[PDB]
Amino acid sequence: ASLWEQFCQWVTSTNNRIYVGWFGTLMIPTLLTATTCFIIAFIAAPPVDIDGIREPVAGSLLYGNNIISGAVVPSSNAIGLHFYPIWEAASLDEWLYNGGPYQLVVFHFLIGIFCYMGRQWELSYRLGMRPWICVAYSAPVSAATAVFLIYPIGQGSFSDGMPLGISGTFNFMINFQAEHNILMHPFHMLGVAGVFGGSLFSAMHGSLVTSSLVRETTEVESQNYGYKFGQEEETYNIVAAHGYFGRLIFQYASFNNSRSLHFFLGAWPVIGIWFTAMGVSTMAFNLNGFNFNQSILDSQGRVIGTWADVLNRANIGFEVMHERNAHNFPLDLA
Amino acid sequence: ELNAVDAKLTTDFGQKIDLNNSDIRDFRGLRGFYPNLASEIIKNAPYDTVEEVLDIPGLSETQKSRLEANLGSFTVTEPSIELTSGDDRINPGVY
Amino acid sequence: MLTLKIAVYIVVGLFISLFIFGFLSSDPTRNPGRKDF
Amino acid sequence: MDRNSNPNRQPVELNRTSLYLGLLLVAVLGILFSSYFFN
Amino acid sequence: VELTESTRTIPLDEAGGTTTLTARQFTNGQKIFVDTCTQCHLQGKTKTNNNVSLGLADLAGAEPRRDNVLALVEFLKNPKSYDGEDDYSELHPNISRPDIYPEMRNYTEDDIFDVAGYTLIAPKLDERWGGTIYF
Amino acid sequence: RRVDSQLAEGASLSEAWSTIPEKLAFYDYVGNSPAKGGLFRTGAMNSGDGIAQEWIG
Amino acid sequence: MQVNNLGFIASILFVLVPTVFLLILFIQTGK
Amino acid sequence: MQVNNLGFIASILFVLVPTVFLLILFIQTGK
Amino acid sequence: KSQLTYDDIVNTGLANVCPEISSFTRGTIEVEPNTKYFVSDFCMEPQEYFVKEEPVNKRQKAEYVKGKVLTRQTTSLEQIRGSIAVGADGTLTFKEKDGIDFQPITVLLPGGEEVPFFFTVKNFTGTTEPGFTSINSSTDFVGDFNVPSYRGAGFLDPKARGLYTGYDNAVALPSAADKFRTNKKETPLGKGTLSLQVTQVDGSTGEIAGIFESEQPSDTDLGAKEPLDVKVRGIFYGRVDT
Amino acid sequence: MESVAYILVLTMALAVLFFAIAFREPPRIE
Amino acid sequence: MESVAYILVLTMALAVLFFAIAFREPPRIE
Ligand code: CLA
Ligand code: CLA
Ligand SMILES: CC(C)=CCC/C(C)=C/CC/C(C)=C\CC/C(C)=C/CC/C(C)=C/CC/C(C)=C/CC/C(C)=C/CC/C(C)=C/CC/C(C)=C/CC1=CC(=O)C(C)=C(C)C1=O
Ligand SMILES: CCCCCCCCCCCCCCCC(=O)OC[C@H](CO[C@@H]1O[C@H](CS(=O)(=O)O)[C@@H](O)[C@H](O)[C@H]1O)OC(=O)CCCCCCCCCCCCCCC
Ligand SMILES: CCCCCCCCCCCCCCCC(=O)OC[C@H](COP(=O)(O)OC[C@@H](O)CO)OC(=O)CCCCCCCCCCCCCCC
Ligand SMILES: CCCCCCCCCCCCO[C@@H]1O[C@H](CO)[C@@H](O[C@H]2O[C@H](CO)[C@@H](O)[C@H](O)[C@H]2O)[C@H](O)[C@H]1O
Ligand SMILES: CCCCCCCCCCCCO[C@@H]1O[C@H](CO)[C@@H](O[C@H]2O[C@H](CO)[C@@H](O)[C@H](O)[C@H]2O)[C@H](O)[C@H]1O
Ligand code: OEX
Ligand SMILES: [Ca+2]
Ligand SMILES: [Cl-]
Ligand SMILES: [Cl-]
Repeated sequence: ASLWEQFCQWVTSTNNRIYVGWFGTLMIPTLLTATTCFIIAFIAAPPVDIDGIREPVAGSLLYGNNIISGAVVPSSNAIGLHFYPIWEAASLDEWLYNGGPYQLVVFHFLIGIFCYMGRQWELSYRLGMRPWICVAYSAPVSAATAVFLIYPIGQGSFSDGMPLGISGTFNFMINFQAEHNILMHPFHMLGVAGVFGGSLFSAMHGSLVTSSLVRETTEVESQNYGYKFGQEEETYNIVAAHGYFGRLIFQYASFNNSRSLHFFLGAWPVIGIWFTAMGVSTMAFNLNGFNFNQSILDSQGRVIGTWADVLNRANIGFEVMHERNAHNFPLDLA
Repeated sequence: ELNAVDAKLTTDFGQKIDLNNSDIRDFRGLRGFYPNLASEIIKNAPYDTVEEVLDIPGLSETQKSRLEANLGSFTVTEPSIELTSGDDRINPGVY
Repeated sequence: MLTLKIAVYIVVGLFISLFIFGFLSSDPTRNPGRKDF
Repeated sequence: MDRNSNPNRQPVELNRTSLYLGLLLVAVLGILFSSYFFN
Repeated sequence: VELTESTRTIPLDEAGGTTTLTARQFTNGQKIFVDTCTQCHLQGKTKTNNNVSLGLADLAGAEPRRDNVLALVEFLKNPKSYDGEDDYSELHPNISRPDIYPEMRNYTEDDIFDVAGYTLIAPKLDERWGGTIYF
Repeated sequence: RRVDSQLAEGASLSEAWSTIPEKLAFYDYVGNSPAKGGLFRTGAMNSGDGIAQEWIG
Repeated sequence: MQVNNLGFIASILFVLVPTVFLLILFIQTGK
Repeated sequence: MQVNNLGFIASILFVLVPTVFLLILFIQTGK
Repeated sequence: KSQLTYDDIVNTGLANVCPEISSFTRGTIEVEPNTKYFVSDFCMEPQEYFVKEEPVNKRQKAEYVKGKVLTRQTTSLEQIRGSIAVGADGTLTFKEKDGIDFQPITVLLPGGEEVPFFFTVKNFTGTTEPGFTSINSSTDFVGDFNVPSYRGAGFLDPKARGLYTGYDNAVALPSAADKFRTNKKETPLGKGTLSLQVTQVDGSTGEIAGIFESEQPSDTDLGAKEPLDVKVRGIFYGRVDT
Repeated sequence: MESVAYILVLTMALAVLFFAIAFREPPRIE
Repeated sequence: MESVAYILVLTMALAVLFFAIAFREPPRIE
């Protein structure tokens, strides 16, 4: 009945079109700030000296970039890991030249997505649901944290963070392959298993449900109209799906329990993305993928190349050309 | 059009060790030059003629005999600032 | 820049305090289930 | 506050003859002004 | 082919002499190389100073030349500059200074001989030995 | 008038005409009159005669 | 011919926009 | 930028044609 | 700053500031007419930046426009060693020898043009008017300095064209690869004029401080553009060894 | 290519004529 | 002017998002 109590009831209200919640009271300002600065920067930001060698990179549409090539450029290598808000620049133009929009957008984004995870738990609690949708959402959160926060921290610079753009993302991946051999890292391999399997199982489950729908419609209408929102009854025959799938492979390779099946569907890609996030997070500390260069020698001691050696040649090609003006010393130590 | 180092490569600088422009790694080929004698030569450049690489102050007998035994490996071209500025004759970025 | 810094600090402190005082205000009781705790 | 149905909504109609007249108008207007757009 | 007798035949001195490491000696030299020198001489390079590598041309251009076993053994006892001028005992790993290089203090004359021999035989088994840091 | 005032003071023809601000001379150019355009001559007046660079005198 | 490079988009849209307006209105008549 | 001079008409039509198809279909639903 | 440690100045922008003669005196460094004086820790702090706009007209005055530095507190030459040589005619010669004698600086001009330049005092030889017997308020070293190219000959443009490295053509366009005048990079050696007007002398410690005005070309981008004319004003400090 | 624009608008006009004649709303006596 | 095209398609996407959320078909229990 107090005004604070009234505000609390409104914030935690389950009748708002968009749930706010306490986590939302943080999510909304941070994500809105990040979105505004990101759109403005992507459209209009001046070039950014990412590599700190006074060689500004054009990232914005108005400076000659298309949607594919445009990006918000990570902050200058001269900044390193230093905190660089607007009020630490002698002018907004100095802030822009050194890639301040990247720091603002990433920090607000990171806070916003952690709050989004908390908000998912919060609404599940208010709806009397089970609480673990946020656990599944923690996989993409972990991956985003790896590329925007953990990798820069381990490498020592926000200039090494993933650029906020499409071609910027490819640059990040290529450089990452050149310096870490992520393809030959087992955690990336589990991430690929996670995403290939997640798509495989999405296709499998979708196709098996769609194949086993109960006849409810006529041939002139979409079969989707055979389901009514809120209906008691199941819209497909899991028994028929299991008969088909257990004959496609063998009876014991097929689920007869929807709860067990939906758990597997949730767990597989989530676990795979946790592994890949941890892989990126550990190569942040330069614990790289497998090195098998010159592993096979003949009796005289001559190197017999393998596919890993050819991959290494590709990596060396990427490595010698990257940041072509940024290195003064022979070893790329970060 | 050729830029200045490419044009320099068309001259004798592309055939022999150039006392006024060649970096310290090009002196590795003469036995006993890298690093001290090559350093002293690069420090006392430019030179107007190859012969006057023998007139560097403070040179000892061993270095003088070593320079005279290799006079024919040496050429002298005009100092191009595209190979000297920024201490490029000691470290051009080649490892 | 000082004006902007103070503005940002005020806004952030208000939002963080709102978060903390919200999750402190009997938040476990705000659910459709048992609310005795 | 509730979202009530507005009773002032009316259907809009364009008969086929009006479609043909409008299409011919748009066509001939394009025929007319294209030369001036290209200049 | 196998690690033949001609592969392990390397110059012992500058006066023309040749010695042959045994397979045990080649293996031992490789082991010491991998254990003590690869941190800086990986694949015949020199990370801290690639102007002075372990390539055959480089070893042969030192003063006096280091492309024979005895000169290499001497270099690992008393290291010098590329021109034989400056003392490098406090700057390059050597057995003469166990106080500053404790890692080398248990390598005997046979071990140093073996690692010099391996250093001379490795360039014959790899074209990329002694190249550019990235190559 | 400005030229004739300079001439009355004692300046030469080249000196007097040099007092004329290029901005003033620019206003005295029929290409800047708004009654010289066309209904379908679109865009900036620089898309016509071009960007003015300098008064030729 | 050195035509206005905007003439083609302009003519296309000048005709197509009212055309689609008319088509939308005609096709939904009777709902 | 020396872009393809046909890029703008192409992008405009690529989006507008399926857009109008969809709008026509949606607005006439229920006749 | 004389009693400040590294931990007290770090992150504070006090590392890019010129030292200042505290003892407010109008001293005089006495000079024998045929000797040489070493200058130990010469520092030049730039405070004002001006770039000569190039009007499209050819008889309009150019004029100097102020700029804002896009780079941060990385604009100062310091720890510079020089010599003061005295001619028989009382001429003082400043001869900068080495040190941190360059800093790349980028300024923004109104209208959005970024002008980087190689701010330097390299090989500066400044001379005063003949007839000086002391270093005082009237000392004003005027002379030329070298301005090397902003980008080195090892620099690579975004299409990997460079001077002694990189492509010599436009490899992305095989048929038109030898069309582009930018395929030829050059690094011509520019010249600047610097004046050191000395305003404060502390004869008890040999210190000199003053104001400077520099004039130098800007970066040309390996010859990709004509350089602008940059004017730099600021303060300097030096110590004279007696 | 302006020729394509001109032919296209003319063709639209002629096709509208064809449809307006061949497929008109049939006048009916009610 | 390609910038105008890019901004326009991005704006169409964002506006579709707004309408799809604010004005969606209301799910009803039948
Ligand atoms: C066929 C080949 C193949 C395949 C299948 C993959 C697959 C994968 N790679 Mg690999 N990669 C490959 C080749 C391949 N790669 C090659 C050849 C290279 C070298 C060039 C790499 C280099 C490489 C790197 C360097 C990285 C990967 C990563 C990944 C993963 C990316 C997906 C991910 O993390 O999602 C997780 C989900 C997210 C990242 C999304 C987060 C979403 C946030 C939380 C919210 C976003 C909201 C958004 C802003 C707005 C909402 C939209 C709407 C509301 C409007 C995935 C496992 C990445 C990885 O593992 O990340 C840790 C990674 O960093 N790969
Ligand atoms: C009062 C309104 C007004 C005015 C005076 C101007 C004036 C100007 N604008 Mg702006 N503009 C306006 C509205 C206006 N604008 C609006 C609403 C928009 C959004 C679409 C724009 C978008 C815009 C852009 C994008 C650009 C301009 C530019 C210009 C300049 C050149 C004008 C030109 O070439 O016209 C040409 C005008 C015509 C050829 C007249 C067209 C007449 C139509 C086609 C007749 C059709 C009538 C109808 C079909 C017949 C009736 C049929 C019957 C059955 C009913 C000029 C300063 C240009 C410029 O230089 O900017 C710096 C430029 O690039 N304007
Ligand atoms: C010419 C002659 C003589 C004739 C030849 C034939 C003959 C007579 C031969 C006799 C011998 C013979 C039969 C074969 C000998 C040769 C031989 C052994 C061949 C090798 C076989 C081979 C190469 C195949 C290997 C590939 C394979 C199929 C392996 C298994 C893969 C596997 C177990 C996948 C399942 C994945 C998995 C984890 C299961 C669930 C996936 C999933 C999420 C599904 C979604 C889902 C599941 C449900 O369950 C239901 C319910 C629903 C709703 C649902 O969504
Ligand atoms: C980058 C931008 C491009 C957009 C692209 C993506 C689309 C996003 C748009 C989604 C927003 C639409 C919600 C519709 C609201 C609605 O129907 O009712 C709005 C209702 C109340 O309005 C009404 O208010 C009425 C007021 S009164 O009492 O009648 O006076 C009252 O009837 C009652 O409270 C209620 O009915 O509000 C709520 O449900 C409570 C809060 C909702 C707002 C949450 C934040 C919205 C977004 C911020 C989150 C971060 C975003 C980051 C970047 C996108
Ligand atoms: C948002 C930016 C731009 C918006 C785009 C939308 C533009 C709107 C365009 C509307 C189209 C109007 C035309 C509809 C026309 C139409 O609906 O048909 C005629 C129509 C019939 O009216 P009724 O009262 O019978 O209404 C019946 C309903 O079916 C109409 O909705 O009356 C009018 O609209 C009269 C005014 C226009 C009459 C035009 C007739 C001229 C035809 C001659 C052909 C040219 C030949 C010339 C040879 C020289
Ligand atoms: C409502 C919830 C809580 C909100 C309360 C927070 C209010 C904000 C108080 C702190 C914000 C201002 O805090 C003050 O910022 C200025 C930045 O100009 C800092 O100033 C610092 O940097 C400036 C220039 O960058 C230097 O001149 C100064 O020597 C240095 O101390 C002060 O060290 C700090 O005390
Ligand atoms: C609230 C929603 C609106 C968002 C906020 C709007 C503010 C953003 C300002 C940008 C709008 C366009 O305004 C102006 O655009 C031109 C066009 O590139 C920019 O110009 C910039 O790029 C061009 C070409 O790349 C250069 O020639 C120019 O020197 C440079 O400054 C200006 O820097 C900007 O001030
Ligand atoms: O910033 Mn981005 O990429 Ca990480 O490794 Mn070192 O740094 Mn640079 O080189 Mn390779
Ligand atoms: Ca070791
Ligand atoms: Cl790169
Ligand atoms: Cl480096």
